[PDB]
Amino acid sequence: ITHTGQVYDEKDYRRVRFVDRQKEVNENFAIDLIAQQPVNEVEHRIIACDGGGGALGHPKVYINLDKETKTGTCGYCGLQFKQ
Amino acid sequence: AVIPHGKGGRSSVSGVVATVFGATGFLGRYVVNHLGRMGSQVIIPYRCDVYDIMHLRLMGDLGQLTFLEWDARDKDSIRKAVQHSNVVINLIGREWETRNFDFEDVFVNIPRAIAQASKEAGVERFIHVSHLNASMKSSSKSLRSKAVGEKEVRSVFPEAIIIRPSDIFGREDRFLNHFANYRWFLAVPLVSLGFKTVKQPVYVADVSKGIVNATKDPDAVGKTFAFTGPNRYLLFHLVKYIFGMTHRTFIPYPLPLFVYSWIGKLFGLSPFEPWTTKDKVERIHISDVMPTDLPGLEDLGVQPTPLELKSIEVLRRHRTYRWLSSEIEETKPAKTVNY
Amino acid sequence: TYKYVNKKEQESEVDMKSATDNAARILMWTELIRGLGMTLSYLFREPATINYPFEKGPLSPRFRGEHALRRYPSGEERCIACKLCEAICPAQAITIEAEPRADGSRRTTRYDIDMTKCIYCGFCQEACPVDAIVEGPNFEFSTETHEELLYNKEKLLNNGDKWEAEIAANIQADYLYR
Amino acid sequence: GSDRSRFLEGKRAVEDKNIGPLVKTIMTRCIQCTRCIRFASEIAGVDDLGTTGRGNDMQVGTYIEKMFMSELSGNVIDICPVGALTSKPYAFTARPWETRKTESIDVMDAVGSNIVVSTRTGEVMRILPRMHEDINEEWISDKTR
Amino acid sequence: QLITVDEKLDITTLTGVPEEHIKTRKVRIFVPARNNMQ
Amino acid sequence: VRPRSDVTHKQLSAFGEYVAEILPKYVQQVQVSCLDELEICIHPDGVIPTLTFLRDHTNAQFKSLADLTAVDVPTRQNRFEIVYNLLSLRFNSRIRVKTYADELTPIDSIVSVHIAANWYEREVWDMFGVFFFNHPDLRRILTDYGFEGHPFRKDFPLTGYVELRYDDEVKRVVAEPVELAQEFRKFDLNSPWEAFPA
Amino acid sequence: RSRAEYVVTKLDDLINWARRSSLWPMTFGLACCAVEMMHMAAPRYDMDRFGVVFRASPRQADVMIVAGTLTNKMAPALRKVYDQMPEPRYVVSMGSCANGGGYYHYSYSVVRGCDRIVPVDIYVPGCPPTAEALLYGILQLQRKIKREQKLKIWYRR
Amino acid sequence: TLNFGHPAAHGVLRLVLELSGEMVRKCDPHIGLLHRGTEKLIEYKTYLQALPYFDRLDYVSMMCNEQAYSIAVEKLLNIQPPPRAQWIRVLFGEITRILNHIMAVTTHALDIGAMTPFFWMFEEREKMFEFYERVSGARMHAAYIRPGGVHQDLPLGLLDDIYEFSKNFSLRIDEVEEMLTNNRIWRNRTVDIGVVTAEDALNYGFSGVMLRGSGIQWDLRKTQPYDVYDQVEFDVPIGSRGDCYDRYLCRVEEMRQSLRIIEQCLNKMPPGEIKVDDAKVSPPKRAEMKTSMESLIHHFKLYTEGYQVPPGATYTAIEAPKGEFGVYLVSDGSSRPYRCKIKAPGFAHLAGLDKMSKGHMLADVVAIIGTQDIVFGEIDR
Amino acid sequence: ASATRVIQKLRNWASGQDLQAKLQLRYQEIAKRTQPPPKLPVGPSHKLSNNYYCTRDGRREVVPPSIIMSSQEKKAVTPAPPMKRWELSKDQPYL
Ligand SMILES: NC(=O)C1=CN([C@@H]2O[C@H](COP(=O)(O)OP(=O)(O)OC[C@H]3O[C@@H](n4cnc5c(N)ncnc54)[C@H](OP(=O)(O)O)[C@@H]3O)[C@@H](O)[C@H]2O)C=CC1
Ligand code: SF4
Ligand code: SF4
Ligand code: SF4
Ligand SMILES: [Zn+2]
Repeated sequence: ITHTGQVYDEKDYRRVRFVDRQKEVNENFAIDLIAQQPVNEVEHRIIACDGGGGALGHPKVYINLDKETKTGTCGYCGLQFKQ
Repeated sequence: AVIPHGKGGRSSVSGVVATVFGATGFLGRYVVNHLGRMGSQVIIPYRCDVYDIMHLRLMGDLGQLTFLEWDARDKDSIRKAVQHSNVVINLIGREWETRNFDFEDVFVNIPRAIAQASKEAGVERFIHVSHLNASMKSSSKSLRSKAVGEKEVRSVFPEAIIIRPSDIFGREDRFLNHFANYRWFLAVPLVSLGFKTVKQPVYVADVSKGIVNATKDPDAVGKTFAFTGPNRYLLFHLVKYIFGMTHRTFIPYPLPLFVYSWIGKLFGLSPFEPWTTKDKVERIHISDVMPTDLPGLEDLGVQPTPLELKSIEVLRRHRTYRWLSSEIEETKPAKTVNY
Repeated sequence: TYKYVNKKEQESEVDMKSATDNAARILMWTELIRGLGMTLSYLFREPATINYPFEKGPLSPRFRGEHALRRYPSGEERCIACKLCEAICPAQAITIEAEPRADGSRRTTRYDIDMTKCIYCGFCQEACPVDAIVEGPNFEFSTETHEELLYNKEKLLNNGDKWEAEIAANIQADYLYR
Repeated sequence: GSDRSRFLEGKRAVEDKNIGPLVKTIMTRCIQCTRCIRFASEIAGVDDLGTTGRGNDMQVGTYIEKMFMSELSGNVIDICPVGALTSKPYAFTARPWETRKTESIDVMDAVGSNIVVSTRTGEVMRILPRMHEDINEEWISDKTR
Repeated sequence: QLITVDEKLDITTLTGVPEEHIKTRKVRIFVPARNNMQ
Repeated sequence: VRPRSDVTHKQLSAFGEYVAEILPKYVQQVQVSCLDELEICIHPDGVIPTLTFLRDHTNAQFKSLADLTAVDVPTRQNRFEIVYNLLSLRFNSRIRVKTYADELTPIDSIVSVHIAANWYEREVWDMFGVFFFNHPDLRRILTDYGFEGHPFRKDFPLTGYVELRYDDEVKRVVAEPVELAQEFRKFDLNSPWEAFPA
Repeated sequence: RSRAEYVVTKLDDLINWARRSSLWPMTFGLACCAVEMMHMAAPRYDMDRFGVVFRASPRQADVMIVAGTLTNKMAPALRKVYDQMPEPRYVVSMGSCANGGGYYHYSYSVVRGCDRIVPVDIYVPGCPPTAEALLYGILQLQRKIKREQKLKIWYRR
Repeated sequence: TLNFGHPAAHGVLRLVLELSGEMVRKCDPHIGLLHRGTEKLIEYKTYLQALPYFDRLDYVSMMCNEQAYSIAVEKLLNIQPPPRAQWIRVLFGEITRILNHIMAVTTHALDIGAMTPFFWMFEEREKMFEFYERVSGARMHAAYIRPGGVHQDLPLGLLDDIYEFSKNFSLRIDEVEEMLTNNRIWRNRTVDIGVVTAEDALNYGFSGVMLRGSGIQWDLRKTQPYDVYDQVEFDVPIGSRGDCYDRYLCRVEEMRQSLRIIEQCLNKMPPGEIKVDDAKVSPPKRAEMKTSMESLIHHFKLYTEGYQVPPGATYTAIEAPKGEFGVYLVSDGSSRPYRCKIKAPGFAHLAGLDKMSKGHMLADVVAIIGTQDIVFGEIDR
Repeated sequence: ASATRVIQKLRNWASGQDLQAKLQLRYQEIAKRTQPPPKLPVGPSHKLSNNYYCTRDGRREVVPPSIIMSSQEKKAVTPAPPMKRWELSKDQPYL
């Protein structure tokens, strides 16, 4: 159910906690939300993902998009870029 | 199951998830206490407003006590309470037949539906509590009805433990407070002048600990234990003793029961929790039965605690400033009657 | 530089006029009447209270308030489980355990801020490199049960989604300062 | 070192390598310190890892993608001071300040290599070597870690 | 003047430790090794 | 980098020698920190004598006791390091006189020299267990009435061994051995690399 | 309307309104949260407006606000004062020091929460829980007191 | 033996008293009801993550408390805060002494029975917290004054708003001035009560307004000028006789003198940085840590491990509103302290209650605690 | 404010002070919110040259305490020069 497949077993009693209450979960899951964003087709071997917004984003990092097969993915945003 | 990890105190785990429907009760309070102390998961079905069950919150730890809204007439409420419990304990009982609940309901009707569902759920064990010396023919409708139940529930739930406690001795109990509160009454009626109704009280905790131990022991299945006590008593010494610790005059005057059952009928008419009950009266003068039965306390692991030992705490509130400091040693003990 | 308070520079010798003035001060409680005038004066001033539900006491952007975990505009939660928010928390409130998500990305399997343990220092706001954990503006999160106060990743992420618009405005206003 | 930086210019990036299923080489981290190429030749006789190229794009990774398959393999993790190549199973499960470290003995093999079991909140997170001059002098097998 | 005592200073009675944690607790004196990482 | 005036490190240094000379029977070491603070160190027997000289000497009047504390170096044979920080409103200078006391070797009390110490000495007994002879009324100040153990000792667990909850059965607050629901995470923080010769 | 049920719903609504409108609170005054309420009693966020008594002795107090850490030396007292308050009584735990141990959770002298000592009705969060925040918590107690249906339960009991 | 203890007194004081009739012959104050273990917890916490603890020792003078730890740690690191930061600490330090004195004068009156002075000033106090909240984000318990420098620059509107508060505040002191300074009832309740002689005050280690009230001339702000208290001009309000009135009058003057110091700080605050530029001691700026590797390494290490202050020990005393607040921080080379003895102006003052409240009624004791401005957080620590 | 003149006059008199000039309630005098964006100044040590840390790190150039009188004619010396008497204030010596 949750982001990590956290689902109390059919016999676990913490399910009593959810009795007469809502088990809080978020419909918007990141694993999926990042996928939607398309691969950025940059034209330089190495590009940088400042995180969007500079100081309001994530530490700046340079990605090597040299591997033709795969696409570079910022360890921070998850945004992907291909040459 | 839940492997038991921890050192044994709060914030530890024992692996007993237990619905306890009548926890708000005097006995109940104690049952939740030990279950919570041990670290067991306790689901407390409640009907009274949240204000009244607050006393149960501090007992048990966070996420260890869960309270569910439940109505006896509504079968669905019992259904969801036992959904995730593996132990069900039934303490549903009353002394005054209420307008919308009859002795049958509180003792036999309801406690059946409950265990019935518990089975559907697949709870490992059900503990049903019925009063001691409960013949299907006993005079008090209460006792007889209770007897009726212990039978039925066995068919809804086989091998369901049936502890059968005597009248209980404890702070907030009736057995001890009732007599002590006869002070308001100038004279304290006592059928047969308080004779020939030998009674054996049992401390509430002993009962509670016993009950709890049942939950965590394979030896008890289909067992009908009888928590009794450490010493019997003719009602005379008990009454006087009480008045003794309360330090209030004792004036035993005999009252023909036939007339007294009528007095019980009177208070019984009271809208707000009749203080005495026709069914009570009989019970009070209903002699305690002898001890030849699956033993309870000690057998289940707790050594009974003599009445005199803790009586001081139960009867203290009834004393006057003059006697408040007085202690048990100053007072005298009552006498038992192996009879 | 010092200053004597309550030090009588000299002994003014009583002059009838002085004595009368004083005696009148004791007899007709003149100074006591002075005090009554001050309170009567305010009775006429506008009261400073605010209708609490209808009007709210002003809090500027840095107000720490209630914890929330933000997400990138795309929808990828900002936290990358470096876990130094856990390291610098003074109260030991934040508990983080992580594992590489299926995508291969770093993410926190469990992020639990115990708000009863938290003393709202705002260092976590400070420490985060991606600024995933922020001190959100809301201060009204009083709860009936103790368990509700303990917050897992889903409550904080949900708290983040609800207040993201204001959190973004608040961080927008104060980031130059930081 | 210093408190700031003056490198206003751009950085470099080196393509990563799937050297194996145990060591995650995020080699854009590499400070070209050549301790791997040594260990992989001197302590273990693999002689595979090597430097490739000159200038600021000397990348110390296998020229052709051949996995570094050998026992003694995981030691590269412990010996690279940079976190360029680190352990893939213990990728992101923890962070070292938290890990409570209990010193114990290797039971997988009969050399009885000394090892330190790093436990967090009660489950083991990593087993890394601790030095015993006579038995395992700072190294442990791929099996026992 | 000083008095003589050959009794190993044991002050277990003054430290104020629960009995269980003085008789069931083994402590190891060791010089910490170096995580091979650094 | 902080501004440092060597005027003080010279003045205080000299005074140190002066004290030492005047009280050589007890002064063991007298140092001035790089922070311009003097710290005469005295044998425990010199507690009464060294303080009194500082409280009542024309060339060194140290009238008020800023603080009495006891660091606990478990390694050190004499575990506690009673430190007395004093102030001289006349000469605008502070000095610290520090002695050493083991667990069962009591120190004299200075309540006579400064009555400020009446409370701090009770504080040192309650937290560390050092005992002060001739104290008017030594008794726990900060800890609970029934507390067992001296808390600030480095060998005492932070969480302690007992915690309190209300038990209905007994209708009274009741200690139980501590059971914590999230143990104090003991982050190891020391880095394996030193900073300077010091 | 005409039904013994309607009369018993309206009359508690009356009984609940009286308790809700006049909650005479009692502030122990531990630590600093007591200040963040002395600010609630003060003019920017008057509490009296809402029917809150600035100072009330235990026997005349409806609500106990535990502000501040409950050490293991004040615990035995809090319980006494809670036990001596008149029956209709409610507790509001203010401060991460009181609802949970907060900074000082792991101390040997601090009870990890007042919930261990006294049953708690509303938990107000925040190191110095803001004064509006306490006022929201007191207003949440008033929402809890409106929902209570004691007379209805006695009628159908 | 009447065990007074909610006790009408400030905080929780179980003052075990012995009533020789209504006259009280002995007091044995039983503190310890708020001992939180503040100084055993600090040993397990790094220097930055122990700052917050210092805002909770005296909870009515938060920033002045965290200026004593900040000065100590700074001494042990031989680093000095930048010029703007030192003025900001003096600006916030006097806002805190106005805040403590409004606390002490008005709550003393609440105890004696005057209720209105508290309400008028408490509205003026939330005006002030706002200044804390607008600069740190917390109404109280800010954590703004950091071991090296202060945490964030003043928002661009704060100094104008501090001028408007300081401009009109003095009339507010003037107003309680009229309502509680000449009332025969106050004077009678306060004058000639708890007189403490000059030498007795020094001997009992009073060190505060209690020291100054009896005429001893000692202010750590002028004698041993910490921060910039050498570049601001003020007059210590020394009282003459020592009764609880002279001590009140001194506290009202210090509020007035602090407005004089606040004025100078707004008039002369320098352009500059608010935290020392050594990344080793003070964290790197948000933009720098996200663009320069040396800054991320310094941010990661400082937040996760710590400053690692050089081994040594120091006793640094600043004039906290209550009196001399000092931290004896003993430091091993480690990032977390070894000992932190918080000298609390208050442990000494409460000891004096038995001597000061001599030949006095049950009612006088309520005034005696009130005139020591005792907050049990500092005493209990 | 917003008080009929008469109430103000009563107010000013009963109080004995022109309370109108210095009202406690704040009205459109307080700093507007959303004050302009701040570009804060970068301090020293940000030079890109002659900025060697070794020349600006008082943290550990500190040395172990200097020791005098270790166990392992002459004029009298005071802890420090005797203190100088404070001088009475001149704006308001008394009161
Ligand atoms: N002396 C004694 O106490 C003895 C007791 N027993 C047995 O032990 C059991 C517990 O006794 P005790 O605790 O004193 O009983 P109580 O009178 O204390 O009530 C026990 C519980 O039963 C619940 N209850 C009663 N009637 C109903 C109903 N119609 N619907 C739902 N719940 C109901 C009550 O909840 P609520 O109050 O919320 O309605 C209460 O919490 C009883 O069943 C009794 O038969 C046996 C021998 C002696
Ligand atoms: S710091 Fe920010 S990012 Fe790193 S873990 Fe804590 S929250 Fe997630
Ligand atoms: S050891 Fe680590 S760092 Fe040194 S070269 Fe091999 S990989 Fe690059
Ligand atoms: S919670 Fe925060 S504020 Fe309230 S007491 Fe504990 S510390 Fe002081
Ligand atoms: Zn990115």
